[PDB]
Amino acid sequence: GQKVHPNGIRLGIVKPWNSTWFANTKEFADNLDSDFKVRQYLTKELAKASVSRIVIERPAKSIRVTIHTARPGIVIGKKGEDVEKLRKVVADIAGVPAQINIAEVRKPELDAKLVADSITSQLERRVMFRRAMKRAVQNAMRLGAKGIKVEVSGRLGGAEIARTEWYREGRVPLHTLRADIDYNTSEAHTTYGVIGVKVWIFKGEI
Amino acid sequence: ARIAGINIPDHKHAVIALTSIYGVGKTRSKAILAAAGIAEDVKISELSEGQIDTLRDEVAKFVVEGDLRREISMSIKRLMDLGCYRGLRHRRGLPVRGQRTKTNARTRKGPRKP
Amino acid sequence: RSLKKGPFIDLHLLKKVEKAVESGDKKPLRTWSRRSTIFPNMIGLTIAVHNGRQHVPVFVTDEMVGHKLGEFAPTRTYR
Amino acid sequence: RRRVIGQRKILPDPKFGSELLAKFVNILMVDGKKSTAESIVYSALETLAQRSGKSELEAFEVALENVRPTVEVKSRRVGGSTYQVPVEVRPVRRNALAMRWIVEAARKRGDKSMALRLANELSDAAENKGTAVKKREDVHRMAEANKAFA
RNA sequence: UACGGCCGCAAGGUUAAAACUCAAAUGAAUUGACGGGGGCCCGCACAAGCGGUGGAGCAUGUGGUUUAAUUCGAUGCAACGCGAAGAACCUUACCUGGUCUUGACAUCCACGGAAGUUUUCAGAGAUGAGAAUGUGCCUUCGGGAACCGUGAGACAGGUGCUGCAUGGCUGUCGUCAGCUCGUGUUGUGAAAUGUUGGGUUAAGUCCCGCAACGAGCGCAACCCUUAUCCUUUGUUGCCAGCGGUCCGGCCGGGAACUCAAAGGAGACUGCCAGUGAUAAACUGGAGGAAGGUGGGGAUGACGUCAAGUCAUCAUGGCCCUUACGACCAGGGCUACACACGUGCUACAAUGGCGCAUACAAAGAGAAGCGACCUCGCGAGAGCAAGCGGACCUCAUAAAGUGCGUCGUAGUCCGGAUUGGAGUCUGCAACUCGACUCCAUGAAGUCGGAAUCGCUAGUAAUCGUGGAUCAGAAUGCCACGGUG
RNA sequence: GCCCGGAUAGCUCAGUCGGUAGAGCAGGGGAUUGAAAAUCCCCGUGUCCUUGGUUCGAUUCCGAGUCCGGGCACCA
Repeated sequence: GQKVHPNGIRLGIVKPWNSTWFANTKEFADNLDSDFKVRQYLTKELAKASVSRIVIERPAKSIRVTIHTARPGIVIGKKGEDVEKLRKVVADIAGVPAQINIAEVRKPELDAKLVADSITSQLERRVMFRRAMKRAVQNAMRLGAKGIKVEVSGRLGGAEIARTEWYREGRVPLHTLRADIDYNTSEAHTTYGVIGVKVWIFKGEI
Repeated sequence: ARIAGINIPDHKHAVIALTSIYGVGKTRSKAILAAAGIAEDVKISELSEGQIDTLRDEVAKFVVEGDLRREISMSIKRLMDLGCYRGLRHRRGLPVRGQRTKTNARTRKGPRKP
Repeated sequence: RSLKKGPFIDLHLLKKVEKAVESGDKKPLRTWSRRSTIFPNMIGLTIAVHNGRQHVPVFVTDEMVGHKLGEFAPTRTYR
Repeated sequence: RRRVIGQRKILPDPKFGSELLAKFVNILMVDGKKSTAESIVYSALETLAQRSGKSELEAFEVALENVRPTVEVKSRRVGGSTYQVPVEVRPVRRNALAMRWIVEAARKRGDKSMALRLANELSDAAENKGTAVKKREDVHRMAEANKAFA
């Protein structure tokens, strides 16, 4: 290890918090807790929903929760299916009137999360890492953007000797706070080991 | 410099020179260094502020010097004021423990009065 | 303060305290094993300790839970 | 290493206001208890009255005169072995150095107290006495006394 | 080389095999590593100084040695106040003994039984053998759900072994300036060039050059924080003016000022001069509160050490399963007959001691921080307000300065040790705790060989707070004073 | 068998007019080293071969013994 989180390092500027709200030592303890339960669950029943981030606003006993996804319709439900379920599931989980507003992801090829959850899913589909890692991710360069650094952990392909891979385009100056980058992880528990992946998309400068 | 005030034991092993204090003994001055880390083979000089002075910390637990003696002289009198045999003998410089005051008791009684 | 898992106590006194409470209370029970520990149930009971010459009274207190019985019984003479 | 700036401008004495006496109190100072240093030297510095009886001011400099060297050694890792090539000493350290010998040797004097154990040394300085004055020749016996390498 | 021949005075020469043995031996050239090779550089590396460690007593860890156990790990710089920001039980993983074998922890099934509370005895306890108290609801009166019992088994369980099976995470060269790619060109090729050279910078920073032209990871800059001023708001913060004083910004009042804290201006070699090829840059200078990445953080390239961690967690394989699973009690991790590293306090008048007294910062706090007041010599206890916080509390800094003293002795130094008796935590502090009082008052009179840190608010020293935490801090993290 | 000598630290040795004995090495504890050495610092638990005697007192002095070592055992 020898790298600072390209996201948290910027959590101050050019990067909003995926959970903005106030709280005091009292409830704060169980507060961030519920947020985890709800957030962890919203993925379980919406994995293939192609969900990106998941913000969580909190005014007063009424969390908002915004499920950003490239596939909104599927996260919507049969004109009330999905929404109702989730919006209701947030019952005792937070013991408060929790809403839920979906956000459409523009260009699902420039968002880290997706580009990460995807490549990993392809790997689980018995596919050559190099191919997808390169091409199936190279797209982020065709819909725009200036630079995208990918990274696949070890154990790739039949081999006991874990190895990391490079492959990067444009420029990803993660040494610039005013740079703003879309970083996110993604695992892939396969027949053996847990081939990981890290997406570094440089979406413009300042 | 004097820890419990006055008397600066210098140029001697710790514990050994620690007993210098009119209150600790071969064992006590020893039992303190343990929880102080300070070894015995180290001369007070060899020490430092965070070595010699530290000793002055766990020393305020026991009673020493002047008042220790006074507190005793008085305590003694407390039981000695009472018309008990001990006191009656304590105010005459006679053995109150159990010796033969009938003879051999120089250091006890005092000098010879022929 | 040296058993980690398994606060041991000399069985000798064990069977007694448990017997005393059985019939309520009574006079102290002779004991030579100090190395044990002031058991909780022994709370407010009577125990003795052969400190070499004779025994010594022992009246357990709330606090007396995992402390060594011997602790309450001196040994050598002094002053 | 290669750094090259200037000297640290020191604050003058708490009275006479003199850098020469300034770094003097500092060299004498201990445990940052600068206060004591002043109250320990500033006294003995004036206690000279009882030791003389006049405007005790130049006495200090005059006393240091007998403790001002002008030659020191300096081993050099050359010629396979280690040279010694002795060289003089610029003024910047002349006055300074001396002050050390005057104090670093006035402590082992073993007199009444540092306050006075120091005073006497000054009188012994100009009158040649103590290791303070000794160190001079005991040092000169190398430089100027072994120019064979100088 | 042997044997045979020939030559020789003799050294020995000349001619010249085999057995057996290996899968290579070898030549030049390339990349790099290294050199007790050379050139040029930077870093508290050295030199210059300031203070240390090495001796001493005590703390802490480690190797030993021991132990029933002294649980496992960490071992050149990268191991040792390290995983432990906190070992009396617990923790715990270790030892001893008692005890439990679908099991303490998960589900499935069978049949039962509310869960629950008070409970008696046998026991160290783990537990077992009994007395009650207990009946909530889905009621389609089969069945049920949470939970409990016990029977069977698939299993559950492993801080067990491999960190040379791994993920994740970390230290290190090193904040070092380095590491590469595309294309083009060069050699038969490994490979080179670029990226070398000349200046220059903290820097593969920049400027020229140049068979290379460009590009990426880096360095720089974005982030925080500290250094000036401005806009804005004015409680618990502030008091310049005016006023009223139960003299305290206490009370009107006042948004000025300190401060708070959201947003702004400012520093760029921008401007002046000289050097440099009239370039990069350097050297000074002006203006400013602040210069030449302002000070400090944060940020750690490509990879190396099969470096560390299966013991936080996860996990391939291997193991154990009426037991390297699991419960209780006590004991152990604090043992010693030595050593090595990191610390605290000294060895003293740049000081102690009495009295007096002035100055700061950043912080914690509902099983909490705890006032005032009362008791006690004191630790602390009783009673009980305030604050869940610029309102209150822990907290009413130390150095320091005034006076006085003691006068260089082992002391008026320094406190180790021990005894006497006490407090507070907690079932409980023998083992093995923190602290108070009284008495005891040692070694130590500045420490060889050798060695460490430190370039400015630095080293040096002086206090203040916090994490862990019921209660064992001289350790760690952090703050400010003097300097 | 005879005469002369030795027996002292684990090894090889030095030493004493009679009272408490050492060196080189090995050994051990520190150090320095990445680790070994080499080097640096600090460390002797010797019933002075046995057994008799002199003596207040024996490694030392006297007698003897074992062991080792040197020499000798010849005419026949």
